[PDB]
Amino acid sequence: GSLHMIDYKEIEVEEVVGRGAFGVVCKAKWRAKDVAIKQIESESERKAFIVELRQLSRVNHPNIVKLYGACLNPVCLVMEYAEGGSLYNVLHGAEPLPYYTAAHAMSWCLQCSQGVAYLHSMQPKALIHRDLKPPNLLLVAGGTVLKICDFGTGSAAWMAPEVFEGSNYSEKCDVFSWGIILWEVITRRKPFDEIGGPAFRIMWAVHNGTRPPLIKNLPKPIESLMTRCWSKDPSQRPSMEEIVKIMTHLMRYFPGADEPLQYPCQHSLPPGEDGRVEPYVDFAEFYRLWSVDHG
Ligand SMILES: CC(=O)N1CCC(n2cc(-c3cnc(N)c4oc(-c5cccc6nnsc56)cc34)cn2)CC1
Repeated sequence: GSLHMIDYKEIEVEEVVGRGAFGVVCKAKWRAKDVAIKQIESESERKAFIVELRQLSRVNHPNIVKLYGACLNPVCLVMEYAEGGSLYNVLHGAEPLPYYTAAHAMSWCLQCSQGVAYLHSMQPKALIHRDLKPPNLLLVAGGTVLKICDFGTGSAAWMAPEVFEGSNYSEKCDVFSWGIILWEVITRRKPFDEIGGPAFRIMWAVHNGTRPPLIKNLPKPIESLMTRCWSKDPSQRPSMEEIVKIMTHLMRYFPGADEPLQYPCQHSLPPGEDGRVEPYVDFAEFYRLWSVDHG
């Protein structure tokens, strides 16, 4: 629980790259280092911004964004620069989009659950992220390593129904989100894109039972996990610790996650029947590797 202190005058700020729950994130330089910083856009944000430092001073984990230091001259946080930027951008952003594999898809989710599991295990009190979604998931090391940010804080497509119903919630809201992200990286589709209108239309939908469509040829181990994560009832969702364990196990069947994203991709988006959709990733190699171990 300590924060390295930075003089703001020794930072050279550059173009905007993000905006989280509050503040604004920019590309910047600091001691000849490529860097991200978030600032307060308004003096009114001073208080929330201080709480986030008190949490981030305590966290420390490979799948959470490295906070280099901070400053109070004007109040600001200095982080590592995710060259890849947002997972949202990688999946859905401007062209050219990178090619990625099932192995990448699962490795990303594994890494996210590892990050959240750490948060959930925090003492004296668990940190709940509350806003898990690809815009908050940053990539480094050539698309290989995923890192969480904007935690302890257009979100409706990843929000557990008990949250937006204003009711009591817990760690399990993050598990719902994670279930949605899993679907998203396997399909490379925006959840509830075809619903649209404002967020309340998605909230009504999800509240009333609606989930993303099922995925043609999805392995059942993964399908059962994903859909347990989506349960209306939070107590029916697995814990993140369990998701980590499961996902660690499945990675046996997904080699190649260490390969950097380097191939462009011009995939079209072929709409399924309306009931089921096709995955973007290919599970053929999973089914083959699985056969060698089992039947
Ligand atoms: C491919 C492309 O168009 N690029 C390269 C990637 C660039 N990029 C870097 C970030 C980025 C880098 N380092 C960070 N630490 C970052 O954090 C965020 C970010 C985004 C949203 C909320 C949030 N909260 N805390 S950090 C945060 C973005 C970002 C976002 N885009 C944009 C231009």
